[PDB]
Amino acid sequence: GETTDGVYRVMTRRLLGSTQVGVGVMQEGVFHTMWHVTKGAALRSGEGRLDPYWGDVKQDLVSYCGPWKLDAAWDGLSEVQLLAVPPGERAKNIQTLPGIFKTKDGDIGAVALDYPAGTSGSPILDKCGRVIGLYGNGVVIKNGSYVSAITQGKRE
Amino acid sequence: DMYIERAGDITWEKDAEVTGNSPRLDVALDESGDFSLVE
Ligand SMILES: O=C(Nc1ccc2c(c1)CNC2)c1cc(Br)cc2ccccc12
Repeated sequence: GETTDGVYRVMTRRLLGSTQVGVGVMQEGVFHTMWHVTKGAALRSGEGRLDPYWGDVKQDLVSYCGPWKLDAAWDGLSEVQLLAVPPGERAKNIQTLPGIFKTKDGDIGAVALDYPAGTSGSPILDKCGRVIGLYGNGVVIKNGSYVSAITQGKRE
Repeated sequence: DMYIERAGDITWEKDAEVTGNSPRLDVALDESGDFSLVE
């Protein structure tokens, strides 16, 4: 259906009213989102049928209509922007400086911004505009707040 | 059935809201793709 490059909302009519389960990124005929948002279920754009192509539960990523296209990477020093698309509210660019997630398989970027679970799949942007990752999977901190990883997929 | 609704353009906007901290947190990732606070 609508394959215009941009950021999109992931809605469902299964619950009371229309409920925003997440956000996604349409780039190069492929819709990239977080896995827990759709759970690999076929989406719909207008009348068009968007079918899954690739996915991984550990990475928590899923691509529709084609392989993963987003390949920008955080430099480790520069401030980033979160194109936050909240449920019921307009999209907003929130600039921040990311922290760090220390894991056994290397370190990854982390955005410490407090948002509802329906904002999952919103793009983390760089100063050029490129999508360096997805907001939606992280951990709940000692203060209640949420710190999300900068989740990036793999190009071919 | 789920569906998509366009929400905007992907652009870095200058003079935007600069908020949020930078925390270094020790975490672990599991087979179900969930992060856990390891201390
Ligand atoms: O539910 C959330 N995230 C998530 C859920 C289920 C799964 C994953 C991530 C990855 N493996 C399956 C969540 C996202 C956000 Br933006 C803010 C939150 C604030 C509080 C509590 C949870 C969240």
